[PDB]
Amino acid sequence: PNYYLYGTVLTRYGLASLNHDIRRGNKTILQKGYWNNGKIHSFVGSSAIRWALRFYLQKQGYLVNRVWDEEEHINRLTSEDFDPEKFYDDDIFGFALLPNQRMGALGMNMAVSLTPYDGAVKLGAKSGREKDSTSLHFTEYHATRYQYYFGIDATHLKDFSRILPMIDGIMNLPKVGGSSNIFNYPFCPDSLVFQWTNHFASYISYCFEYCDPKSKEAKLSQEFIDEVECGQIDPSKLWIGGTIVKDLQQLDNFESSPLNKAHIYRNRNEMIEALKTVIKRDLGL
Amino acid sequence: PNYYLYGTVLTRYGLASLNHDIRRGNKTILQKGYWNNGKIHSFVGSSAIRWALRFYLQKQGYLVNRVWDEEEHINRLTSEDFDPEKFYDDDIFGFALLESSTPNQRMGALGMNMAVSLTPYDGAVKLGAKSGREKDSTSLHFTEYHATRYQYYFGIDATHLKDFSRILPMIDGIMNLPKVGGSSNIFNYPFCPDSLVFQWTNHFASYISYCFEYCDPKSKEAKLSQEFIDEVECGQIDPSKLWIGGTIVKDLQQLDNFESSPLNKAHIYRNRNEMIEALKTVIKRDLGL
Amino acid sequence: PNYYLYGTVLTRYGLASLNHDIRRGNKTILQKGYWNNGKIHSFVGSSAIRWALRFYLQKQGYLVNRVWDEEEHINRLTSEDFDPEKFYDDDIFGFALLESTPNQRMGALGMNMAVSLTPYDGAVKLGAKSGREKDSTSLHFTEYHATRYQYYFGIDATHLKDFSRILPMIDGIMNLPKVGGSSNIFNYPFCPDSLVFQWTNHFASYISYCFEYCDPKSKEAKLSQEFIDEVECGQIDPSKLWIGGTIVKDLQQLDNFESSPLNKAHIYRNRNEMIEALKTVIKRDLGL
Amino acid sequence: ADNLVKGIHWWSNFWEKLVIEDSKEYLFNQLFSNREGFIIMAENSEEDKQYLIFIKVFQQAMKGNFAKIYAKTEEGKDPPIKKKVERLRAELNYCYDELSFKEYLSDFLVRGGLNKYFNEHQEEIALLIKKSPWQEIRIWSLLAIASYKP
Amino acid sequence: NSEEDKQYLIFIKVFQQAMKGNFAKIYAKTEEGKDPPIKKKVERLRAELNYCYDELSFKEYLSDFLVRGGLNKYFNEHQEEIALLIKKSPWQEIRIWSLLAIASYKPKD
Amino acid sequence: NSEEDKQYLIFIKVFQQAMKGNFAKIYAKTEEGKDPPIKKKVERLRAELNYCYDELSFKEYLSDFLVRGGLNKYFNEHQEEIALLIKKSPWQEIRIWSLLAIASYKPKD
Amino acid sequence: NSEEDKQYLIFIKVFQQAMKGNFAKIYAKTEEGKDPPIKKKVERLRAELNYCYDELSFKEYLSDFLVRGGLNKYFNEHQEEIALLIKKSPWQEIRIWSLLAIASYKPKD
DNA sequence: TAACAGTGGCCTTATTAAATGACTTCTCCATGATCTAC
Repeated sequence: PNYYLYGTVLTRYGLASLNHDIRRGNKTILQKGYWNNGKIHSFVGSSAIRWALRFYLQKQGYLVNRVWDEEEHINRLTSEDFDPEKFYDDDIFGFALLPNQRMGALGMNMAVSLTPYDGAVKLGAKSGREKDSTSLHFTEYHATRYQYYFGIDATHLKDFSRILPMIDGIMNLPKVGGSSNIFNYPFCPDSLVFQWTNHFASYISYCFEYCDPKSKEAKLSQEFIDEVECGQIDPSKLWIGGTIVKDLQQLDNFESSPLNKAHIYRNRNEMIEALKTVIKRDLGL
Repeated sequence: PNYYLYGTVLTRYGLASLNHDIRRGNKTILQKGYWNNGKIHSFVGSSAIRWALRFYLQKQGYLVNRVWDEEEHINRLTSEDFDPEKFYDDDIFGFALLESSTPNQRMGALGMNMAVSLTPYDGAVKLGAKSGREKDSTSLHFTEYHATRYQYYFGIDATHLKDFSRILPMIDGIMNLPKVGGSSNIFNYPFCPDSLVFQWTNHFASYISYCFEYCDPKSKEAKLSQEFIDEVECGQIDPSKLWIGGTIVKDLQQLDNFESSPLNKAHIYRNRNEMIEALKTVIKRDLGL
Repeated sequence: PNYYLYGTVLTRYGLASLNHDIRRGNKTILQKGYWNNGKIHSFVGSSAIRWALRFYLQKQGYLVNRVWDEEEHINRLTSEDFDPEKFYDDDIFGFALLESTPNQRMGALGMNMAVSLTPYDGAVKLGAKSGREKDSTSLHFTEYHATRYQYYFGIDATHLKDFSRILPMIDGIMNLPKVGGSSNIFNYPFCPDSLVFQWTNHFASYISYCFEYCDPKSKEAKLSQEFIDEVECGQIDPSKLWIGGTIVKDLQQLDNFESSPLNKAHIYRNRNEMIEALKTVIKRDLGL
Repeated sequence: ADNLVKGIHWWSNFWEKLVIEDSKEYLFNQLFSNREGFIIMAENSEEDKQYLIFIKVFQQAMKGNFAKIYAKTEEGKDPPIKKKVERLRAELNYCYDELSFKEYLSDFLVRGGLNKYFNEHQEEIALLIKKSPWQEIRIWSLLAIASYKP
Repeated sequence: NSEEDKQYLIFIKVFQQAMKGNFAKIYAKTEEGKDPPIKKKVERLRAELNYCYDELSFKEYLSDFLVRGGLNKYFNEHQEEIALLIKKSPWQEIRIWSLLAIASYKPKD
Repeated sequence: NSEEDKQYLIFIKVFQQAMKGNFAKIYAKTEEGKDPPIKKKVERLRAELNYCYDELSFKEYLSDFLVRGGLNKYFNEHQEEIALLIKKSPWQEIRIWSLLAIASYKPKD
Repeated sequence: NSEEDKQYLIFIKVFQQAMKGNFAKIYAKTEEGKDPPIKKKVERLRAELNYCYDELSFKEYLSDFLVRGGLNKYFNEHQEEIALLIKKSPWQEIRIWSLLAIASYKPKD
């Protein structure tokens, strides 16, 4: 049976400069665009998160075709012929020769800042005296939480057991490409909405929303909550975990709401363990 | 009788790059063109949605002539001669054998129009670059994306189907559409409906094509158009043949004087599954399944 | 194994004018921006703290490629080719030689900008060149801020060329020299007064900014309720949590502290004892 | 010849017939061979000298843009005119509506440095850029690229 | 010439006068050396104009630059027209006009 | 035309009157043979305008500037309109309007 | 509409009335052929308003100012809600509103 | 009541601007010699 794991994760609050766009002149341009309300929102590309997952797989065994050298800052291919049956990297993220080309068992969308980006520019100077063209520069940061949506086709994996390391990596994401030296931003999630269903219809994409411009309270939603109440998104297939649980359980009439009978855990590790148990049972691992 | 299922379906809000065309040098251009009031919108081809429906029929286990190999990325025909009586895809989407007893072509029961972005295309682009200091001609590149909802219009000639019962899998596929051809690795855009306006009538005329509008040029609002509401008010569209489901139901119910409007007596369901179940019951009763 | 030392350090209360912005007119402004609740907080750049750490490494002997002259205010490179094996600063902070052994290094230290615990409301200090003569460079204004500062850092210990170089880095974080700013008129010691360190072997931290204020115009500081909930719910293994500083008294004054899972963490009122225990654990884990 | 027969401008459909319908720069390469014919046709134009002024402005801007990188790149590392012209043509082809094309053209003109031809014809060229359809400006930019003398 | 074209040309002249003032201020500031750069100033202006990402930021930068220009006689003569043009027009079009003014600028001999 | 445009234009007039009053006050302040300011006072006004953060500081400074301007007829006729305009509206937009008024105040003096 | 600005406007009105009453009291204070200043009264009021340092200061100051305002009718039918408005809201916002009222006071006299 | 409203120096250094392959498939002919039926 076809099984898909859709999820939207919310990162912790902090100052982020992850995805510089093009360096317009003196400024490192944080990647941004219009979103939701017609306001400019900073973005983190999905390729950055895929690179972070690749690095997580490489750092802990998990034979991978592409090996990040981490010293020469180059990628080396163990086998020039991609073999999804042996390497986790080829099996999960796919490839393209330009063959087989795979298709990619993990589909991910760009991470979107939960808050509009106002100006958030940081000045940078190089010590003192003998000033040159590189002495003065500016960098664009952003003090918000990032939110991205991913989808996994579990049946598409060459080895079904490889979905568990991917979940572990998503919950233990390494440095997502960015200015870690100056703006160290952990990309581990503090709020999760996972759906382990068996049809290609997900209504949890970018569920988290708070606007309230400059803040970090990060309420869940009203459209997603209405979707749960109306009858679809059955709570048995819904997994909610993280700091959003505290706000969810404080809502009025929560006990009588259909959202109550969803798998809701305040501890992320407990929900991950329960979800992995369900996944292993369903996939015959 | 001759029954048709017309429908306009609106997708969820997200970042989409599903409609690339011939690339201009470095940057990957997504298909776009002029639309309402002269602004440029991004279009998703209807062949993409037809391919997604075909893939849904194949995955669900229905007998399909053209089998798509996921591992090989090739298309294989189980029977070289198209047989609409036996194969779902030939019956629904038709065929046309053009090469130098059985008919060589079929008109196809399903008729679909292009998917149009609800919001005009602003011009957003995203830079991609291969990691590593060893950089070559294929190091950095640009991909255009659009943060919008896509709406598309489809029509089904139920009587044209060789087997009348095949309309139900098509509705299920429309409500459970697989990935619509695009860049799923970096722009995973779910194409499942979140707002429907269906019409199950024996009259050939349809006034529901592209009935959704935006409240603000750059916003995720997706309100029902004033022309469609006016045509419901004037009595042109029979409310008993109207099926509205999805998130637009809330906005409709918050409208002033909704209880006195003829739009009230239409089949309105917040839950899309309930609307689909009721519509399928009506369709089965009408077609005698 | 891949061991990481995350940590959030809270400074002492005092008048601060550390990191400034573009010159503008006669008034030197702080680096400020919206942080929480839509209020404007003052920031201290992480490059300033990195410079202070480099200066600490230089002062206490050690081998640093960059040598701050301290007399002509110039930077001299002992070797034009960066050698992370030999020099402490190249090993820790990395390098990037772009003008045209690898020419670039990612560095083992990752810092974030220090955020004032208190919103910045007013606090502009009038400054005069004095005398009776007056000129353009006579009347000037300098912004200050009476607040504590709090920043978050992470160390990839395995990324270090020499695994033992983490210990001088912890010592420098403890005895940090002056962080770049107008120390002549606003002397602000950046030595920590409260610490929340985590020595774990996975990438998730959940301890980014654990300190929050009470009575937004006061010097009092407390651990954020989100952090306490994170500790109590089961996440954040207490055995990997090192808490030390003046926040220890407030933590121990909490009700049901003994029954709380937070009691099982390594809690030391004296910062030196906490640092010694943490360094013992680090030396045991890294095989030093 | 077809444009002359139809009674329209001789450059009426140059873009969609010379760049869009070009497979492997087969049609594009012939522009630099017909550069002399382009120059003759522009010089002996029956009317519309303002767009020849625009040709001069765009050629000066192209000279500045190319010279920037050619000074950045030393001998041996200097790429031929072919690669830069191909990149410029691709960037021109990227533009899809009036706003994007005019933004790109204006940024290109600014990056071209000081432009004496633009300065001597401020009002005329400014009005021409603001008012004329962007497709015509793109076509004339293409044929100014074709008749560009290094 | 239509009224829109007249206001567009007046805005071009206003921006050119503002650049004259800013470059004169720079020249006075860096009189030292063989000669203050001119191409570098234009590149700085282009980069700063391209940095703007939304209407508010671009209009803030444009107003700041115009004020830094100085007297700007063409703005003296056309308060209401130019003010309404800046307030109303989309920021992308105003940026296009500003860059056209930059390109069509003649440094004083 | 349009109410918002009229309010914006007459707010520009209000700000220009306020700057006239402040500059007259500066003129009265200086004495003897020292040259009274003309342009560097405008630069000081610009620097004070950009030295602004959050809604509170800028509105405080704007109100203080308007009061220091003294008598002004444009604010006299329109109390409710300008009071609402200043109290409402983002402070950055009002700063943009103030800078636009600065750049076009000079035809008066 | 949205009676918050209604409260803002009638606060401005009663502030203008109170300052008119205080200026009348000052007119009573002065004597002889000396011209009673009007602009200097506004300057003194602004300086005293800027003299405060939050909460206690400027709250008792402005309450005392309104009390010396005299028989203010709009105050009389708007005692309770204006008192509630003063008790709530940040004091700097009240100062901004007061300064705007001063800047828009004259056409009464 | 007064006098000032910053004095400096920089405004990015590199690097790479795409890598493939496809560029319609069928059919509908016109006309006269001859066969053939009336």
